[PDB]
This record gives sequence, C-alpha cells and structure tokens, in this order.
Amino acid sequence: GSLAFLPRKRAARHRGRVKSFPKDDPKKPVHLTAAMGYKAGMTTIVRDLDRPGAKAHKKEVVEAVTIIDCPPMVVVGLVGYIETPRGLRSLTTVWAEHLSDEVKRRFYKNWYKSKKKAFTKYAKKYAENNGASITRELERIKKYCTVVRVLAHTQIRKTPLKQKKAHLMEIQINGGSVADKVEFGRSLFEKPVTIDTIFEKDEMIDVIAVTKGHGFVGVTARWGTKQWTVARAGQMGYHHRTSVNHKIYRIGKGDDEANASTETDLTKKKITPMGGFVRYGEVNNDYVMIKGSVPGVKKRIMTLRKSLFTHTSRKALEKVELKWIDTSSEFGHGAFQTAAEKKQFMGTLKKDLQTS
Amino acid sequence: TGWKDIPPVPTAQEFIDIVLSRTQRRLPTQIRPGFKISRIRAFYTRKVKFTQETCSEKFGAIISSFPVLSDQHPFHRDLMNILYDADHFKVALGQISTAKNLIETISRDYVRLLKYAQSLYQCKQLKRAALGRMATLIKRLKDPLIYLDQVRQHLARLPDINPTTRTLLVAGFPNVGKSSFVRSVTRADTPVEPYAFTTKSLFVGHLDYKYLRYQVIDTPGILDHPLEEMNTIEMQSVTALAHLRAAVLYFMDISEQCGFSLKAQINLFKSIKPLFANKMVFIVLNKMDIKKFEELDPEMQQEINDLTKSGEVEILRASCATQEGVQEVKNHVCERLLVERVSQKLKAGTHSNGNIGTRLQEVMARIHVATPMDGTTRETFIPEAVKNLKKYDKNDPNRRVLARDIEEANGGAGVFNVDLRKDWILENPEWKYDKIPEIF
Amino acid sequence: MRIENCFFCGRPAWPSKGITFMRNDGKAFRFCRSKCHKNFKMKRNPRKLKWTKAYRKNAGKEMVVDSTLQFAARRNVPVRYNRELWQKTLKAMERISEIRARRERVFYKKRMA
Amino acid sequence: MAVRAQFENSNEVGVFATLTNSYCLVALGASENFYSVFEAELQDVIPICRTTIAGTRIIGRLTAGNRKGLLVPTTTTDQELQHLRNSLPDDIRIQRIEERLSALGNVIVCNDHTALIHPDLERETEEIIADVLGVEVFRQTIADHVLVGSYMALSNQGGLVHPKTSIQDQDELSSLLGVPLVAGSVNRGSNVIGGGMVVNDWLAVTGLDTTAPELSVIESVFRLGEGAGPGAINTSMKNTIVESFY
Amino acid sequence: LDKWYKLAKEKGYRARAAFKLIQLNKKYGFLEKAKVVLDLCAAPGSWCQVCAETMPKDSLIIGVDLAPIKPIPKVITFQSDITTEKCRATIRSHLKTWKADVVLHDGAPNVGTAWVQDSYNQAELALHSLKLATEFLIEGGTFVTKVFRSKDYNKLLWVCNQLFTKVEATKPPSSRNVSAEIFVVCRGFKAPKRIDPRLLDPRSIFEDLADPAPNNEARVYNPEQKKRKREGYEEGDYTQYKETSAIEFINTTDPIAILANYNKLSFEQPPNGDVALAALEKLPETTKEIRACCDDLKVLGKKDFRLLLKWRLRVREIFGLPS
Amino acid sequence: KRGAPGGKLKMTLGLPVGAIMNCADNSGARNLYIIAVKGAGARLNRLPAGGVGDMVMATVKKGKPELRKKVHPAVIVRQAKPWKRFDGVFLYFEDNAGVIVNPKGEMKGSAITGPVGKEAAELWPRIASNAGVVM
Amino acid sequence: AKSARASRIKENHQRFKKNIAGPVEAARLERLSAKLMAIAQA
Amino acid sequence: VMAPGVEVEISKAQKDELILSGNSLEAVSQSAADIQQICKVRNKDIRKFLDGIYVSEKGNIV
RNA sequence: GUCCCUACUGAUGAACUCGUCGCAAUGGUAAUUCAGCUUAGUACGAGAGGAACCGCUGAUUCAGAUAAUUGGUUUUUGCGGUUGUCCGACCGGGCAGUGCCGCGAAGCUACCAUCUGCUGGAUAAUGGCUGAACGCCUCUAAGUCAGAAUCCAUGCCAG
RNA sequence: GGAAGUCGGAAUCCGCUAAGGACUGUGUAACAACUCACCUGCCGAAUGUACUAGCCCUGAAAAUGGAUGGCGCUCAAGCGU
Ligand SMILES: Nc1nc2c(ncn2[C@@H]2O[C@H](COP(=O)(O)OP(=O)(O)OP(=O)(O)O)[C@@H](O)[C@H]2O)c(=O)[nH]1
Ligand SMILES: [Zn+2]
Repeated sequence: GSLAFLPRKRAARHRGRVKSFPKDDPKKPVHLTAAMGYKAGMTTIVRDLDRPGAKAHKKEVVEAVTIIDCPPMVVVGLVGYIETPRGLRSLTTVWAEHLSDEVKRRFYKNWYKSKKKAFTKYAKKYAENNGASITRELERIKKYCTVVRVLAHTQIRKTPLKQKKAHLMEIQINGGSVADKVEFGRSLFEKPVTIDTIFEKDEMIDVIAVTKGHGFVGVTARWGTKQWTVARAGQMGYHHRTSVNHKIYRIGKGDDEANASTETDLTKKKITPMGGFVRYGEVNNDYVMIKGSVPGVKKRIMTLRKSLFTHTSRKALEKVELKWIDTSSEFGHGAFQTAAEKKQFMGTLKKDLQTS
Repeated sequence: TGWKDIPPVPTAQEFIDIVLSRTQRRLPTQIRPGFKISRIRAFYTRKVKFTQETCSEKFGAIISSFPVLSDQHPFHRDLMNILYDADHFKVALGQISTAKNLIETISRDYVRLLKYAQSLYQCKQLKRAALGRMATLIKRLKDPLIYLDQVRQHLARLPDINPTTRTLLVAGFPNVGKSSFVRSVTRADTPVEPYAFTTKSLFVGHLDYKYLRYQVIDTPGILDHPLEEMNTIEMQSVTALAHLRAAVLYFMDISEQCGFSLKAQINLFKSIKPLFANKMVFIVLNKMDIKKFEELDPEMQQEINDLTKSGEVEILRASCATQEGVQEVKNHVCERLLVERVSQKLKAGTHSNGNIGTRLQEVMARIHVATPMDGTTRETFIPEAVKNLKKYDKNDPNRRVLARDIEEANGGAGVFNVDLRKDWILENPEWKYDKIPEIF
Repeated sequence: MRIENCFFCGRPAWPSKGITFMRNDGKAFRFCRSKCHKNFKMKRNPRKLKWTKAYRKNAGKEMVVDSTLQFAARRNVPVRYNRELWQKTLKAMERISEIRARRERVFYKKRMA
Repeated sequence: MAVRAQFENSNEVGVFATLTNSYCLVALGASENFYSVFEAELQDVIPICRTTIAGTRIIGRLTAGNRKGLLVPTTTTDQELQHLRNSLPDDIRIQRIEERLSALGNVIVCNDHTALIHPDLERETEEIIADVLGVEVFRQTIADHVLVGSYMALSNQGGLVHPKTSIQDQDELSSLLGVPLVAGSVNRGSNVIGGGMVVNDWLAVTGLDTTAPELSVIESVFRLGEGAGPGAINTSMKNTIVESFY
Repeated sequence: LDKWYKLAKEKGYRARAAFKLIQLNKKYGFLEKAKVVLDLCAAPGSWCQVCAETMPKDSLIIGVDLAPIKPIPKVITFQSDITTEKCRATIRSHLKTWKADVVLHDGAPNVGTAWVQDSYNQAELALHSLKLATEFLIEGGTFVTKVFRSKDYNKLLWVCNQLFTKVEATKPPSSRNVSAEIFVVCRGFKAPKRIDPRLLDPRSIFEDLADPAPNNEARVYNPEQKKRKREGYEEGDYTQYKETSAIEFINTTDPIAILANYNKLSFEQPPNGDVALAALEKLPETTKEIRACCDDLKVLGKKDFRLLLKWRLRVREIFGLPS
Repeated sequence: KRGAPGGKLKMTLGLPVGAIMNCADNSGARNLYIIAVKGAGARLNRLPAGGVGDMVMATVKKGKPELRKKVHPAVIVRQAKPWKRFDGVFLYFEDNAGVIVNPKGEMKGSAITGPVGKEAAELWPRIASNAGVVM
Repeated sequence: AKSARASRIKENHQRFKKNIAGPVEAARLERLSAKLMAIAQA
Repeated sequence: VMAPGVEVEISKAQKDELILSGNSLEAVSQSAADIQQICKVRNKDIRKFLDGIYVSEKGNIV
C-alpha cells in the first residue's frame, strides 16, 4: 500500500477537519470557503456531453452522482488568528446572542439532565454596558489578526436523523481586508446561510470525510497482497480522507418541488427515490449533486470546501446539462420513477377497488 | 530501399572502450579472497564470456549490415566496385570475420584455464590476459575499421536508382548542358557551373508524364578514352549507361563553347554506341541559342545525318537556357519509352503458346469498358448552382467562411465547440436553440 | 432518450437498468432486471408466467382494442420541429393518460361484476 | 471533379461519408478538416449535415440514399433522426427501417434510378427501398461479394466496380443498370471501392493514397460538367493503365 | 538425462536417434537387404552411422539435410534443403539412375507455438518427405518418416494405407514418450503409371472432413442446456438466419432437424400460392400459441418444441400423410 | 507503427491468452487460439486479456492448412462477457469471434459472418466495411 | 512521459491558470459574493 | 521579459533587426542573451537548421 | 548424528475540572508510462518517406475511496416447485446436522462495477552575461542568468 | 579530370631583404581571399622554460542510519617549529 497514509489508525474525530483553506489575497471579494452537509445516497443521471475531443462528444452519457443533503448553516461566531514564529495562534473568539439549543447540545455529553447553562453569562455582556466587551473583542480582531474565521452549525431537525446534536465548524473568510471580513462576520450573526450562496453549479469542490470502517482485518484485504513497510494486520477503515476535484452537477433548492425535473423531461418530481433513500430517508432541503463516488457512509456528515488552486483542466470549465435524473426505487429493481406512472402501468388493483 | 540503416562502425580505440566499459558497468566487480574457489572461478568465467559476446555482437552487426555484392543487381555491383574497390571491401570484411573467430577462440581457451585455477590471483591474471589479448586483436583492426566507416557514410549518401523502372539517361561530354536539363525538368539539386567536372557522381531526378513516374539520371560525363583506361568518375557513368535499361539522351554542343570539337563528339558517340546496343538513343542538340542547325558546315550535316541513318537513333533539338526546346524533348522521349514498355509487356503474355497469359488477362479485364446494349443514357441531375460556381483557391483573399478557419480563430481541434442548430431549417428561425421535450 | 420496454415482461426499461443480449442473427433483447434475463436464458415462456404482460394480454386481464391505445406508437418518419406542435402534443398526452385510467377502471369493474 | 481527402489519418472516405445529388452526410469528430474539404467543393450548393448514427462514427456504412430519400437503420435514436430531419429540406424522405442487416450502406447501392441490394434482404425492406428511394430494385452480387455497397460505387453517369469482376459479369451488370461500368481499384489497390470513395453526378471524394492513374479512371467513368472525360478515355490512355496495373 | 542418450555418450553413438533406428530395424529388417539409402533429414552422426554399419559399406548413402550438420565421412552428405526442386535435381544428378531403396526423414520443426502450429509444420514437412519418397522408390521399397500425433496423423496414416501395402505405427523403445515423437513406416510401393497430383496435395489431404449431423435432439428435446458453439460457422450460411414455410415442416420426414437448425416457420403466401398454407392457417388448431412459437424458434423450451411436434402429427392425421 | 488501438474507452476484458474464439471471416479459418494481446501490459502473473476491437496474436487450430502455417494478427469482434458502454447499456454476445487482419488493419476475408461489435467497427474501418450487421 | 512536477508542465499550467481558468473563477466569485452580501445586509 | 532599464525597438533601418539599448551593460547583455537561449532548436541538425536570433553588433549609443 | 520479554501493526488509558473549536514541532509522503486528434502529409527530402512546441482526448500500472447501475454470493431459510418419511386424509406443518431446484431484496463485494489523484523554490550535467588572473583570451576567481522525472517543501496522513 | 605552399610522392634552393616556410591552419572544382612562423612602428621594465620542495584536489566506490569518541572548528579548536 501507499506509505503516505501510513499511520493506518482510526480517525481522531468523526467530523474530520479541512487542514488547509485556500491561500488568501485581499484583492478578491469577500467570500466563505467551506460548508457542511449530510450524505443521502447516490442516483443515476444522463448528461448531454459537450467535450470537444472526446469520443462521447455531443452524445448521451450515463453517470453516477452522489446526493448530499444541505440544510442552511447558521452563523454563530467569529474567530480571529494571528501570525507567530511558532505557527498560527487563535487570539479572540466572539460568539453571538440567542445561541440555538442544537449547538448548545454540542458542548454537553449529557444534555438530558444538565441545567443548560451554557453561554448564559455571555448573553449578558451584550447588554452589560452597551456591549463594550463585545466591541472591544472585535476591534482586537480588526487591528491584530491576519485572518478570521466564521463558526457555523447545521440543523439536524431539517435532516431525517435521530441525532439532535448539531455539528459546529470554523469556516474561513477570504478576499478582503481584515476590517472588511469582520464586518461580514458580525453582520452574518444569527443568520442562515444557504448552499446556493457558498458554492455554485459546474464547480470542482473538495470533499472531506471519514471513510467506512471495517474493523480488524488481515493482510489479505488491508494491504492487497497475494516495520511500517511490512504488511501487518490491524484496523481498516474509519480513516480521514480528503478527495479532490468533484463536480457540482446540480444545486437543488428544496422549495422548487421539481428538483429532478430537467428541461427535456417535464415530470414534476423531487430528488428523493421512489420509496425513499435506503437507510437515510427523504431529502426536504437544499441538496448538492456531486458527480462520482464520495467518502463516508450514508447519514455521515460531509465537509465540502473550495479548491485550493485555480484549475488546469477543461473539465472544470464545462457547463453541465442534465437530461433526466433517476428517481426509481433504491430498495430493489425499480422500474418506476413516480408513484403516478406505476398505477398507470399496473392498472387497477384489488385493494384500490375495495377502498374506493 | 537504401543503405542508410547501417549502424556506425567505430575505430579501434572506441571499440575497446565500448566493450570494456560494458563489462565494467553491467556486471558486478567486487570479489573477495575469502570466497569459495568455485565462486571465484564463476566470477572470472563470467567476465571473460561477457566480453566475448559483446565483441561478437558488434562484429556480427557490421558483417550483416553491409551489402553482399553477390546478392546484388549487376548495376549496383560494378558501381560499388568502382566506388569502393570491391577487392578491398571483401578483404576488410574478412579481417572483421577473422578477428571475430579469434576472439571466440581466446574466450574458449581461457574459460577452460579458469576451470582448473587454484587461487584468486591466478584467476585475476587469466581474466586480464584474455581481455588484453582481445584488446590487441581489436587494435590490429584499426585500418579496416577506418575504411568501413568511410564506405558506410558514402553508401548512406548514395541515391536510389531503380533499374527496372522507366528511366531517362543523360550522357555526353563535359560542359554541354547535361545537368541543366535535369534541373529544367525535375526538381533535383544538380550543380550547374561552367567548369569541366562539376557532376562528380550520379544524380537522380523524377518527373511525371501521363500520370506515371519516370527517372532522370544525371551522369558525370565521359571523355574520348578507348575505355580500357578511364577515370573512376567517367567509368561510373559508363556502368550506368551499360547495366541500366533507359532511353539514352546524348547531348551534343554544336557551338564550340563546350571546349571540344564536333568531330570529337561524333567520334565518342560512335565508340560508345555498342554500350547502347539495346536501348533507344536520342541525340539532343543543345545550346541552340548560340548557334542554330543551319549555320553549320554542310560536311558536318552529312555526318550527323549519317548518324541518323543508323537504325534506332533520332536527333532532336533543345535549348536549356530559354526552355523553349526542353519541354517537348521530354514529351517525345517519354512517349517513346511508354509505347515500347507497353509493347514489351503485351508480348510477355501474348507469347507463342496459343493461350493468353493470366497476368495479361487481368489488365484486359481492367481496361475493358462495359456499356449498356440499348445505348440509352440515364438522365443526369446536376443543379445550375455548380455550373456557375467558382473554384476555391487558398491564396485568394476573398474566400468563403470555411469552418476550419472558424475553428482556428475560436480555439483548435479540442477546444472549439461546433453548433449544430445553425444548419437547422425550421418554420420559424427563433425555434432553433430550443430544449425539445423528450419524456413526460 | 427513449424509455425501452422489457422483452420478457414489458415494464419500462430506463437507461442503465438491466442487460441487453445480442444474438447472431441481428436481434437485440433488452431486459429490465436480472429476474427477466435469467428466466430467458433457461428458455421459459413468458405467455405462461402470470406476472408477465404477455400473459395478461393473452388472458384478457387488460384490454388491447380501443382508440386511446392506438394513438401511441413508434414513429419511423420524423417530423420537422415545431414548437406549437410540441406544446399541443404535451396537452394531448395529459388528456390521453387520464382517459386511459378512467377506461382502465371501467374494464376492471366489469371483470369483477 | 475528383479530389483526395482524409477523415483522420484513415483513407476510407466512404466509410465516414455519404454523398448524393442533393445532400452530403459527414461524420462528426474532432476538427472540421473532413467537413471543410467537402464545403470547399460544395459552396452551399447542396445541404451538408454533421451526423452521428447509432452513437458511432461510421455513417457512410450505415446509411444509403439518393436525392429523393434517405434510409437509416433501427439502431438510430430519435435525436439523430430529428437532427437529420431538421437539416435536410422537405424534398428528402427520411425512413428508419427494421432490417436485421443493419449496415445499410454496405448492403444497398443506389443511384437516382436503380438499386442493388443484398440477396438475403427482406421483402418489407425491398418494397420500402423502392417506395422511399423511388428507384427500381435488383438482387445481385459484385464478383461473388454480397456486400454490394462496399465493393461498388455508382452515380447516374457511371459506376466503379471491384477489380476482379469478370468481363462477362461487367456486361450484364452494365446492361441491367444503363450506365457505363469499368472495373478499377481505389486507395492504392484496395478492393473496397464503396468504403474508400464517395461519388455524385458532379464530384467525387476519394482517399489520399489513391494513385494518379487510379484518379484518372474516377474522372473518366464519372463524367464532369466540363465534359473532359466521357468514359472513352480508357481506350485512349490504355498505355497508362497497362503499365500501372500489370 | 535419458539412459539411451547416456549409453551413446559413453560408448554408443553421437545421439540417441541411432538407438531409435536400430529399434526400428529390430522391429522390421529392411537395412540388411537394401542397397540404396536416402535420408531427407540426416541426424548428426547417429542415423548415418547405423546406416554405415548394418548396410554394405559406401553404397549410395545420400545425406541431404537443411540443417548444416557435420559431414559424416563415407556418407555423401549435403547441407541443402529438400523442398526446393533445384535440390531434387541435385539429388537426381547424384543418384544417376539408381533410385533410393529406403527413404528416411527426421521431422524436427520449431516446436513451441501452442502445439498446433508445430504439428502442422511437422505434418507439412512429412508430406513433403512423402512427395520425394513417392518420386524415388522401388516397387516394394521402404519409407521411414517422423510424425506427430494429431488429426493430420490420421490423414497421413490414410494416405500411406492407400498408397502402400504394409503400414505400421512403430512407437519403439528409446523414443520420447513425453512428446508425440512417433515413427511410422510404409512398405509395398505400388508403382503407379502417373503420380496423382491432388493425392499428394497438402490441401486435399489436410482438408477437414464433412461435419457430422449436429445433435438436433439435444437442441430440441433439452434446449436449456450447454456446450455452446466453440467451433466456427459453416461455409456460406452468413447472417445466421434460416426460414421456410410451415408446410415443409409438416411434409418433411425429419422434424427434429428442421426445428433445431432453422430460425422461423413462415406463414407468408408464396408467389405461386399454396392451398396447403391457406388450409393450415384456417384450422381450429394452431391458434395463438403455435403462431407465437413459430415466429421465434430459437427462444423455445421443452414444452414449446413438444407442442409443435404434437401439432404436426395432428395436421398429418388431418391431411392424410402415412405417419 | 504497432497495432495498438487509438482512443478506445475502458471496457471489461473477456478473452485472456489461451482462449479459443471463432473466426467470422471467409478466409478459411474456423477458430483462433489467442497467444498474445497487442498493447496489453504485463506486470506479474497477470494473464493479458482482450475485448472487442483489440487486436491479438492468434493461431488457427482448425481450418484451411494454408492459414495454419503462420501466426496471424486478429481483431476481436464479438464477446460473451457482459461489458458496459458509455450510454449505460450492459450488453453481451452469444459467442467470442474475431477476424484475421494484417498489421495495417485490413482483413484477409471478404465477408463477416454474424454481427460485429460497435467498438470493433468504429476503430477499424476495414472491418466496418465488411460488416453486414453492426450493433 | 513527463512528470506531474516537470518544469515545463508547471509552466503550461500557469499559462492556463492566468489566461483561461482565471477569469472564469473570478466571474463566479463575483456572483457568489453578491448573494452573500444580500443575506448579510438583509 | 527584459531587465528594468533596457529598451527594445524594431529597426526600421534594416531587415529583421532588434536594438537592445540601455545604461547598464549587465542588463543589456543579459537580456540579449535571454532571447538567444529562448530561440534554440532541439532534437534537430545544427548544420542544416540555421533559424535563430543572434547578436550582431555590440557597442555604444553615442 | 543438539509459551514468555522485546521489535512491529493496531486499541485503551491515570494525573491537568469537564468539554467545544483550533495551531502544527516532528515522522511519513505518490504518482507512472503509452496512445490517438490537431500542428500536418507541414518543416525536411531526388524519391521513398516523414517530425516537434503549444492545444485536446483516452488508456496501462500504482494509490485512495464507493455501491446509482451490471455481475456474483443467500440462514431474508423471503416466496414458489419437488423427492423420501411422518402428523388418519384435506388445510397447515415436522424430520432429511440448511433434503434438492428456481428466483431472490438488503448487506458485502469485483480494473467482473464506478469515481478521484494537486505546485512553488533551490540544484546536477550543461548552455550563457559581465570580468580578472595573464596588457590576447576566458561561464569563475569576486559578482551572476537559465536548466533534469533530481533535492526541500506545499497540497496529502498521523498529532 | 582538375591539385598554383596546404588530396598525394620526393626534394626543399636562390634573390630582395627588416623579414617572410618551395609553408602552420581556414578556404576554392582549381585559383582568389584570410591566417600562422618571421619582421617593423606605438605603448611599457621586467619576464619565461624545465625541474625541486611543502600544503590542497583527483589518483575508484557498492549496498540497515553513524561517526577525528561526540558536538563542532577556517588569521582554527587543521599542519611545522
Ligand atoms: N547559352 C547557353 N548556355 C548554356 C546552356 N545550357 C548550359 N549552358 C551553360 O553551359 C554550362 C554547361 O554546364 P552544365 O550545365 O553543368 O552541364 P554539364 O554538361 O553536365 O557540365 P558539368 O556538370 O560540368 O559536367 C553551364 O554552366 C551553363 O552556364 C544553354 O542552353 N544555352
Ligand atoms: Zn422485465
């Protein structure tokens, strides 16, 4: 196997970290650089290809795409960083008032019996003098910090998971003076940010998650055979992987009610498969359609971030046009996209006649 | 097809360096006195054997690349006999073969000696003796290796002459216009300068006539020697005139600016006539711009007309500085060569056996035109647009769109995205670029 | 693209669904799933299996003759594109489909009388 | 007028193209060097169409037609059928046929007045060919080859036939067709005439490595608007033919 | 190692091929009484040595061989090949008018190309040896040939059986039992007036036989089976399609053969018009199921083929055929 | 120039070295025995395998004796291994068949019995012109 | 072949970044910042 | 890209000539040498392919 | 005829009040080769022949993931058929260490399936600029420009 | 064939001299033309050939990561007295 992923141990945290934000220049406009979502599953699409030089040019190609459910992240914080000879140091974290109970669940291991007193005194310094402690801490970021980040969390009630604990993550602001991005961060407090605003269609993005765990296995499957370099048994899976150059094929709204409808098939249907996603449920929010395979199991939190470098391929500058999206049953050999055309194909059944 | 694929042959010093560095770097070199004597023998047996097959592969490469003169068309055999002194060619190749066998004998002897050796020191001296004896044998090859490199470069720069194809041979005295006729017809770079022996060798050009390919050979030029003694340069034109099958174009200069008399030019044509005993001979009266046919002495008209009185000899006129005579002398000769070769080809197949040959049947199947028996022509659909259309020329500045130039302006082969809706014919021009529904 | 129909059982075969078998005489067989393909390879007759649509047509469990089923067919002569024709075609199949369902329901009530 | 061309480094023009008296079909791929060499010979006189058939590049071996009709096999999708319909004028009848011999350009030779088909073509295919192409249909083999479209090329002025066709077979074929017929080769001695070159009444596009004598017989059999070659040139330039193809 | 090769290296001969020849001589004695010997592939110092010992010494020993072996003294050995006609005329000038009494051949092709290319090249060289042996042999002569076990060996056994009188496959001791290195001997040369051209032709000898009747019972009575067609396709018979009228299925005497081989039974009216066809369509039998099975014969099973066979017996009962 | 195909998409290889496949042309050969695959690499203990439109080095086992005298290039035109095309269709043929070609891609025969795979016809124009059924 | 870290491969990629892929990514970042400005100002 | 301080002009005096002028000999001569090294034929024959840009005259402006 | 310590691969862990978000010393490190289109039947060439830079698209090997689709697997003992024996027969079932046969979701899987594999600086051979040694000259001595799949890093894994 | 000092073989002299070879290289198909040896004018006072002696570089190296004992040391923390 590769010696680059040599410490084949379990990932230290379930969420998995970005480890590198894009290099920042002040001439760019102010923008965020990452987001979070939940893995729903995969489907099948047909894309009308426009690849000059390809054998499938101006033809129909069937591709596998991955659906990531993206409820709108809520911005709750702002973290400033300074440059050091020892590295990079966090100087000041500024939160907001009216923190939701979802992110408050994150700072507790037993929420059901706690007194829920987190950030109770922090809510009082917003009205202590006039907010002097809050404004002082922001001015400390403006005059001393070299780059600032945004604390945003996802909501689990919009997602069909039995979890109630939100996922809290730091997202870097790029493209501007430190004064400009701080005024973004304070203005963005208590506000939902959609995936329509962070990313866009036809864009390579970077996907970060923890892979599927397989427990203790031997050298037959852990290494792929017939000190560190010697193939030895141990843990396979639950490793942190950063994947590169995955195209955003679609960004659904969730309100639209015709998410799986294209300009060529005029069927008013959504992205959720007929019968539901297996072991996930229904996607009722914004979703991101990612081409190809993507790490992590279903229901797992997905971290999407911008590409670090300017792209060097025509695959990134390709406009994607979808002809149709599969919506048939994941639970078997489904030959029906919607409920309506199954009853149209089948005809009247016995239970339908007895009920009516 | 040529002889440029002959690998280069090094001198004696480079051959030793190539062989000895190959043994040093492609085999291990570290042996110890503390090892077993069987390991010590095997190490030094491998060094002696490896030097032998390295030497045998380069010696075999030289032998199996240079042409064998026996397995050759006899035009090329006397050409390289003239150019390279064929007796010396087989002596030099013999010295390569002898040194190849002597190296194999040394390797066979010293491998046996290494088998019975007792110490590392004795194995070391036996390896060094075998390698140094092989090195001294290559050092004796110094004179053959220099000779073989010079012939190879000359052979790689030898023109391709097809002896069986249709061929036009231009022969005559020096400074008549032999080389200027070749440049006029073919685009072969043959030096034209006003001194005696400009053309040192055989230059080949090619022309097209009646959609067929011809060869034009430019010769050096021969003097009035009795052929027992001649130049190496002049004899090369002689073997071209004898062992090829061509249509000889003898060039005579009526004006005396060639530096030779008309009596000498007539006398050479009569002496080298038996070399042309089979092929057709055309006499081309060149440099007509200086002196025409009619201001010559009537005695001299009688001799060249008596030359015409000989059976297959014809006299034509041309001028290689005005080009008003060199065109039809190309058309006249190439037409006469076309008819004879077809007539020879028809005879080989219509030989006196009563049966037409198989390979003359297929061409008669090819040449036959089948026509309907009724004779009623089928009616032809050609639009009136093309009967007034203008031929496309790339140098015209007023050409049409020509979509390949749309590609070059908008990208390239892999960048430009063609549009297919622009050729769509619809009832409403706004209805193109529409997303046609497909599934409901 | 085209929604194909399964050779064995007649459910709609969508792209990337199932397998296609090509025979040496030039005939291709499109299948919707592995159940249909495996039953074909062991050479069972779909007119006898009660889940296939060949049996249902043979046994009279759905009707074949009426005007609305004659209105849908495979077309081998293309027409020039016409936006007015394509929009009015779409309103026709909305009317066509709901007329079929209201005649499918009457056919089922007649069998169950 | 006969010109040489290449779709790629391949010399098989008839494999990648279809030329008639009212339209030209050109395979779509990479650059438009193949397209422009057809456009430079047809300055918008007849319509031209960049087409794919059944998701493959070999368009000339899957379609067959004359100026009155166009035929495509059953593997063509509705999008390629609609692209052909919008591009061509309404004077062209486009029909998709369910013939098991799906290589229609290999099994059907046609001009404006007659058609040669594969001997084991179906009756429903033969009657559709007569209806759409508007021509009469005959069953024949070109020198014991049943793929007539590969080994025989034809216009209303003449036809080029497989080189090893016997003289007796040439007379009965030419009498049945009504046009002059001369056996000959294309693409440096290749026997595949139909896959190597395309011809209509006023121009022909052949491969690049066809020889100069071979291009002369294409000019001779298929006449020109200038009227230089009426087909009788062969008995006049026989000497070129004898030396080149002996 | 080989015990016979070790015996040769110790005292016996150059190789173990000489031990092979004395085993053939022990099996059948022909070298004792003959006078002229011709070896088309001279083994190096082994076959000519035993030829020098048993036979009278220096009596027309021809040693033609394409491989440049060492020239054995007292044996007229040639380094040229045997297939060319110029080498045959060189053999003619060296034998004067004395034709060979015994002809020998060592088949040693470049074995290694998947055992099929090597077997044919061995068999082609063996037939070329038979051509020169049939050109030069006495009435009642002997021919020794090396051959490999294959289907071409069956054809080579047949052509020796047809042309000679006594045929024996030796397979002696001292032979390589790992490979198919098998000796054959032909005796009793018939001396025909003219040598038949296509009898000696490799194309006619190695032409494949007529294919047997395919297992039509297997394709009909149990078509859910296996043994897919690994062999190629018949001459002609392209497009893999066959169709006839249903009457010819009824009127035939082999209903299994037509059902297995053919694709469709047609009910289309012939241009002359068959009243048997129109009667067969207008019968109270052959309804729906027969018509559906007749359209696609290649997808049918046991019960569909059986129902077709019971249907044709009922029509023959209707129409009046004997059985 | 070697006979490696140019611009062929990835598809499931079905015929390894040492497979008997039918001969679809009228050259006289009946079956072909694959001994080497052109263009396929070999790292360690991996049998090279070919698919439709890949030329291979084959030896005729049964057929005309003239064709049995030498080793021949041959392009595979049919395959019973189910493979996927870019239009999403998984497909397979009844048998494995091929045609004998020269190194330039021109076939010895004049007609091809049975169908020809679409990838073989698109890559080799000579096979495409002798194909009666392309699918 | 050329490595992914070859000097001339890197120089070709820098010409692609500046001339082709550059203005495409700058245009998409102007739209996305405009939508983020709308949410923050609202 | 030239050094800071060297100006390049197309000669409207003779055919196919550039003038590199400036105050620093280090800047002028290095920038002239950069042009020569960027137009250099590769994998060809030097004796036949003579294309390139070469320094012809060196001196002073005044 | 002489089941234990350690090393390695993984997994926990006391003390710092419990957590949440982070930084990154150090250790490892990854991509590789071929083909096709265009350039172009161009430069070059007597002919035969016949490139390359930029641009575009695939494939082999390696590496990391993934299960929309296809194939495989079946204790879903899920449904159906069937052999022997039994519960008196029908219905419904039992036993034959899962009787046998067909289909079979989910899950696991397969270059038998699909996806992805990224850029800065300094150098070596070598090619230069200015310029002494040495009144010529010189790429080196002081100063200095470029340049290999190399080196060090970023991207990537652990913390 | 052409060969003028310069593809080769052999001789290699005299005059004018300040000095200049029957020529040291580039070059021509042969010449031509350039260049060297040698000579004169201008600038300027020390040079340049072969050896010897020290110190330094090369004067051959494989394969787990490592050794003037280690850090490190350069008008030394190296070498001689
Ligand atoms: N006035 C006149 N001069 C000619 C004509 N043709 C050739 N010349 C001159 O005569 C000379 C003839 O020499 P070439 O042209 O080389 O012909 P050649 O007989 O092969 O001479 P070599 O090459 O030296 O053997 C040329 O240098 C021309 O200048 C002509 O037609 N008219
Ligand atoms: Zn189905």
